[PDB]
Amino acid sequence: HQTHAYHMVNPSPWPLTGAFSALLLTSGLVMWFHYNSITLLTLGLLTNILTMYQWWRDVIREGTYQGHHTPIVQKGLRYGMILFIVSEVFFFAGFFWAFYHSSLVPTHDLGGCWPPTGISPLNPLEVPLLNTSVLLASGVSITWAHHSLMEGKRNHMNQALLITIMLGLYFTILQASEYFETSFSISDGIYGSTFFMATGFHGLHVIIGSTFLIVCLLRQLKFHFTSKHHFGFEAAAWYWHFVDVVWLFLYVSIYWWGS
Amino acid sequence: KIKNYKTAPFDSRFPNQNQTKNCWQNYLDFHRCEKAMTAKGGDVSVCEWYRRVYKSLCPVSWVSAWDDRIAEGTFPGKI
Amino acid sequence: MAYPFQLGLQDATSPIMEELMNFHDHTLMIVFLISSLVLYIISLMLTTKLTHTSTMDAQEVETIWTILPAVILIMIALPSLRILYMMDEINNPVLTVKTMGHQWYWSYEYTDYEDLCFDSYMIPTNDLKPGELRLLEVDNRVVLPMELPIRMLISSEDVLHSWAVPSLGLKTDAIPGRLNQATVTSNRPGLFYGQCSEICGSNHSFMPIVLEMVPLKYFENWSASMI
Amino acid sequence: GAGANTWRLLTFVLALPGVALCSLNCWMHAGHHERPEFIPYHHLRIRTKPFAWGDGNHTLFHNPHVNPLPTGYEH
Amino acid sequence: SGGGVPTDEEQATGLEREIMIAAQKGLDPYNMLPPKAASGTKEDPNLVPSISNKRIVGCICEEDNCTVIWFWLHKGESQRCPNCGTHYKLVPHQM
Amino acid sequence: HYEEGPGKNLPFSVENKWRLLAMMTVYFGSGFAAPFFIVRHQLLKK
Amino acid sequence: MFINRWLFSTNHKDIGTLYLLFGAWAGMVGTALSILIRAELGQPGALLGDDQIYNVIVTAHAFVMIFFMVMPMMIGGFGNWLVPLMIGAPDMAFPRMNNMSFWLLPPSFLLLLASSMVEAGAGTGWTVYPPLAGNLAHAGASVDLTIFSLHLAGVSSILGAINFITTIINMKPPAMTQYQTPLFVWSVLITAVLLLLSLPVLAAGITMLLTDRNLNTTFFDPAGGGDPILYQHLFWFFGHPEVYILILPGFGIISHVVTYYSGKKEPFGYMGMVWAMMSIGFLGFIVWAHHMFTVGLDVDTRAYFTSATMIIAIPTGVKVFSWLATLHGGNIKWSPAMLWALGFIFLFTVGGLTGIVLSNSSLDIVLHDTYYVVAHFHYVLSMGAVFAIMAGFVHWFPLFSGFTLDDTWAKAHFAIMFVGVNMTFFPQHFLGLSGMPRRYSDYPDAYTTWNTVSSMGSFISLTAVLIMIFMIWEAFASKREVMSVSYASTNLEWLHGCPPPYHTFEEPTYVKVK
Amino acid sequence: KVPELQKFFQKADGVPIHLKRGLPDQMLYRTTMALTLGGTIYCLIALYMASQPR
Amino acid sequence: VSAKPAKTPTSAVEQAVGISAIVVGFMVPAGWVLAHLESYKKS
Ligand code: HEA
Ligand code: HEA
Ligand code: CUA
Ligand SMILES: [Cu+2]
Ligand code: NA
Ligand SMILES: [Zn+2]
Repeated sequence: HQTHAYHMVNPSPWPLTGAFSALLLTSGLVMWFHYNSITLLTLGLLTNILTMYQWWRDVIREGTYQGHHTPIVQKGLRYGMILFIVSEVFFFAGFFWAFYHSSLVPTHDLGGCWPPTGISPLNPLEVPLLNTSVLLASGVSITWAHHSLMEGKRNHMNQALLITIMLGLYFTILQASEYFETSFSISDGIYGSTFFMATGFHGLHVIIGSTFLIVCLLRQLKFHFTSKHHFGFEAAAWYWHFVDVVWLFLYVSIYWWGS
Repeated sequence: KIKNYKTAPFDSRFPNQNQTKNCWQNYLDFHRCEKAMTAKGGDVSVCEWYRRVYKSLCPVSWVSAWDDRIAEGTFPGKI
Repeated sequence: MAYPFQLGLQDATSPIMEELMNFHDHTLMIVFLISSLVLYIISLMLTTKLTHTSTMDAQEVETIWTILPAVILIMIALPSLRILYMMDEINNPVLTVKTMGHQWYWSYEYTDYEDLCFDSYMIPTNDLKPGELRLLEVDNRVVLPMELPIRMLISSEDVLHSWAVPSLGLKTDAIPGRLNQATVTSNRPGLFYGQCSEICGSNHSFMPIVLEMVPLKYFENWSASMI
Repeated sequence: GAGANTWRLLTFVLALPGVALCSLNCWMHAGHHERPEFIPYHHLRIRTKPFAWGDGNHTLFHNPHVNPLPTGYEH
Repeated sequence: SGGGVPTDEEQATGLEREIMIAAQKGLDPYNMLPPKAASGTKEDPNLVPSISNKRIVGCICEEDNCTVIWFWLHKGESQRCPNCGTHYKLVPHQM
Repeated sequence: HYEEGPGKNLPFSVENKWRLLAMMTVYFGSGFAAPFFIVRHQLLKK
Repeated sequence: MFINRWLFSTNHKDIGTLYLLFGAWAGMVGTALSILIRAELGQPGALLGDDQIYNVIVTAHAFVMIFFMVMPMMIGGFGNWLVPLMIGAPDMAFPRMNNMSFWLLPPSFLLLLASSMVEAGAGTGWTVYPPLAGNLAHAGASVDLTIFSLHLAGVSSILGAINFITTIINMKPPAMTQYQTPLFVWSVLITAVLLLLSLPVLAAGITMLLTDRNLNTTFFDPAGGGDPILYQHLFWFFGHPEVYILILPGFGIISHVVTYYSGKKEPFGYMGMVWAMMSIGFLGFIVWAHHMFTVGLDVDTRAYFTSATMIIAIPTGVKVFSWLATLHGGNIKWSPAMLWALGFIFLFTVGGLTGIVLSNSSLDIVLHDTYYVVAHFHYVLSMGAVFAIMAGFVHWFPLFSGFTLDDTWAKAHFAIMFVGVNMTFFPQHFLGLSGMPRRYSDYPDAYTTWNTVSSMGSFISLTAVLIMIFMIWEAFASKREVMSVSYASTNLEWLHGCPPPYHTFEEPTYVKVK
Repeated sequence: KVPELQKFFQKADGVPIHLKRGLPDQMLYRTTMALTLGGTIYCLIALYMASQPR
Repeated sequence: VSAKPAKTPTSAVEQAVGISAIVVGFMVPAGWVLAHLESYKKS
């Protein structure tokens, strides 16, 4: 039997499938950039989305249906995702250090000034300010959703989390429209390189946060979350606030200062 | 006059190992003196010394590329 | 340059290679002291037959064992900083050489006045004159005057190189889009052999550096003849 | 602290009207500028390796209205 | 707007329900909190429950000590810590 | 349930000495002989 | 029955077993590459021809020995086998990510082996500095495949680090403090902390290098306003924490081995050990530009970096004097793992003092990119980390396999290994002092004799690992099990039997605070 | 209808949870491992053909 | 760590056979590929 309150996982195959799917992505990028084949890359993308869906559905099955989630288990899950958040913080900090080393001392080939000549930077007080307002408003709406969960209100939570997802989708399509109507490209020097890598990785992270929010929404509408044991939604709030903090550093760093 | 220029002196403003900004700023100062003496109409060649300074510091390839992009009009330095 | 069965450094010509060689002797004496301490203590303290495997006072020697390595570390560090600050003082140089490391050959510009430039490739092994040095001889040796401060600006056109000559105590990265300072002096005439230290492709072993240091009148004659 | 109705009114006072007048401010500032003259800089429009989508000269978000090319504009 | 969301006193099942139901009356059969009833004498030893014939028992027998010392504890009368001799007894009937 | 005891917690059978000797030498010899064949390939190409 | 036990495994012992097997294979790949390197340098001339194939061999030797032999075996294998055993946990906290980390490792190995197989080859060193690793000097798919190998290995180690930190902090018994855990648990905690604080920096660096290669960004080439010193900053900001990842679980292993075979119930100065490991971990993040003393930094910057290198030098001195102090007056049992630990102590001391010689920036200007650096890092890596690996393997092979090795063959293996690697890497100090630089396939004649000596030393070390295989086979050629183990009351991993069952700590440990 | 599925996922079967639903998760698992095996062997074939020059 | 007597004890001849097998299995492919480098260089 078992007397420890730790969950013993059944032998599960999604480690092997996810690992070889990451092998498929790496080989697909190599085959796309050089030998120009797209089928292996799409096969890998399908393999990750299938493996991730089955892994997280298994976690849902063992959590909210079998009840293997003792308080030590979600304490460990809190520790693990906090560690993952810190890892992503230092990833974006490496990108910020690249931008700061780029813009602190401009070189002779750029002309010795930031911004370089022949580029038109985005004025910060238009629609990037709207993106900051949208992300902050989504943070406030998800805090309303968290307090509606703790207090025990369902329809207030549904309205709050629905408008949180709506502003997340509005933010990412507004950012995509600004990738459309911008006056400089990724081949426009170190300014374009730093700008588009930083904003693109933030865009990938906010669409990951939006997907995690929408699966949290369908889980809530399927009555999975109880009054206090609702760790997936707290995970959504934590990652969403992390994306908000990263965008605040982006808007102060790149968009406003030096432009 | 500071001629009989035998080699470049020790510049106290940029005293470290990296000497890129010395030749970039000295070539920029030479062209800005060319502009200033063109607008003033006076003696250009009194800052001919500046020219010899960049001739000692950054190589023939860098200087030749910079003459090419000032001849075409693709110079990011605001002269 | 290196001779067979050589253990220590090459002998010094510049002043700084003398002070760094004396500092190397100092820190290697310190290394020998600490290594002999550790070796003699472990060989002492394994070979006993007495035993004591009970509770011992945990903190009664730690303050000594933290102050003594700090004393030896600052004893290393103060001459290190003293000679560290003696490479980038006021030089007031004499000549200025510009060295660009292209894809597996060096190039040298003397353009203080009467612009002069040439290329240094290696004399190949089958094309060596008799008595020459394998993997070190060049086409055009780099001629510099005796015992004078010579400003030297090092860079490369494409990739990372490293202009290094050991016996003068020079080793400086050659970075594209950069321009690096090195002052070079001497005390004896003659030929000094270095070679590239940064990885730079499939012929990285195959760029040597020969510095030929001569008196100033002969440097003037060589400058007049070479142009 | 730890209220529930005060955060709904906090959203409905500050967040959604804030995004509302910010969207109106972006609507009143929704005016494009003229296309600047093309000067062929060499630290811009970097072509080392061709792109791996479609032709190879266009970027992923290359709209021909505002974005240039190394060989001028597009007409 | 009323209730709506479930409360974990009736929705939550399985091991979480078992430890919550056991812990609302002050019982910890699944070992989340450090145990109690401590006295080192042989008349009133340290009682440990189990479900098997033996259990690993770890002793901090003097405070501010680094290393726990571990030993097996079997059935029968009380064994004791090998360096301090605090008495440990096993009562294997819990679940 | 999986086997418990000495020699059974390993992903290969240790129950035959010579078969395990052959398996060990082909495993570690393949590990040793991979980069030499890689170098052979790079020499055969150019 | 097989694919459920091993391919779909969800318990830590099996993952540690496959970590040990994969690392043994990858180590044999690495020593084959080292035999190749010392084969070309044995005599003057070009055994293989150009320097490109030699640089491919050098880079492959570095990457295979770093990311595929020490890190998987040491961190993954010993952590998965021992960390739930010393703290008394039934399993890892997230066993599925542990399995996924292990199974992500051989894709990274296959990508590296493919990187060596494309027509260019990633002959740039394990420093993947641009513009040599750009799409101009290395136009091909080799550098991209190496970058993706490092990406997969980084994701593997990040997942393992997250799992290790949550299983150490959370899965203790509720009465134990963190300061009552064994020292190897502390080393695994601190190593996992520095791993997940360091790996995203190289992840971003090689992401930017990949986008420079294939997306026409100009992060690093100066023709578009980039700067390769930025790459060197990011790479070494990862790279010295990576160095201390290599060395720290070895410190835990040698502390455990010396405490066991010395007869002591505790290491002397446990708080000093813990504080010194925390100090080494915290100060590993501020000393990176000692790898950049000739690039053209400020004089004040290098003064700070050599000073900070001395302050990182002091607490490992506290650790080695505490190892000597716990050697004091014990029942010294001359086991093979004892000989490996004492060899670790002496030769890692020698490697540390050569690092102290390299610490001064002026003698670093003399000795950058020479074989003095190579002798330093092999005296720490190839001798300290390898000796700690072999000490842990010899000590815990009765726990893993259930059988005991022949001690006489083990002591012969230590003697052969000691002589071979000592005669391998001692002439490299003289080769570095004389001035023959790194990454060369051919040298002048004056560096011949030491090179000759160095080459033949490698073959002796080769024979060592050959008879090491015999050692393992001899255990399974004998099938002698264990009576029991001494000092099993203090060491928790030895008290469930040799080998422990599949289900351990179903009834957990019983420790009280009040 | 969470508690009826809570009753359903109490095992009494000796089957893992990723094969516990019955038919559809079993077949999509079946296809998942089949397509990732095909992708892995096509990766090996692609890497061998990429290693060979023309 | 004290030990059992060996259940299947190994004679010295079989240890010699095993070490000869390990040496020949390691030095046949590497020894063969280093027996001729010049043939791979388009002789
Ligand atoms: C196991 C891995 C490992 C470890 C532990 C270390 C440890 C150290 N390393 Fe090293 N290092 C490498 C792996 C490692 N290194 C690698 C792989 C490279 C190559 C990178 C490249 O290719 O460029 C490298 C490069 C490297 C350089 C680059 C030189 C150059 O090329 O320019 C330098 C110089 O500062 C350095 C320094 C140090 C120092 C100062 C320590 C110290 O942490 C050592 C610890 C010190 C001791 C153990 C001293 C013992 C102390 C006592 C006994 C107390 C008494 C002492 C006194 C009284 C003073 N290392
Ligand atoms: C883990 C790191 C590691 C290890 C062990 C080694 C080990 C060795 N190294 Fe390596 N080496 C590096 C890391 C390592 N090296 C790095 C990082 C570089 C820099 C590359 C560059 O310049 O970019 C380098 C560079 C390097 C060069 C430089 C080539 C050049 O630049 O011109 C040379 C040549 O002399 C060399 C030689 C050797 C030799 C002869 C060994 C021998 O010690 C080989 C013996 C090793 C073993 C036998 C492995 C031990 C394993 C076992 C014994 C079995 C384990 C299995 C179980 C316990 C089950 N090394
Ligand atoms: Cu230039 Cu090496
Ligand atoms: Cu370092
Ligand atoms: Na050679
Ligand atoms: Zn006690």
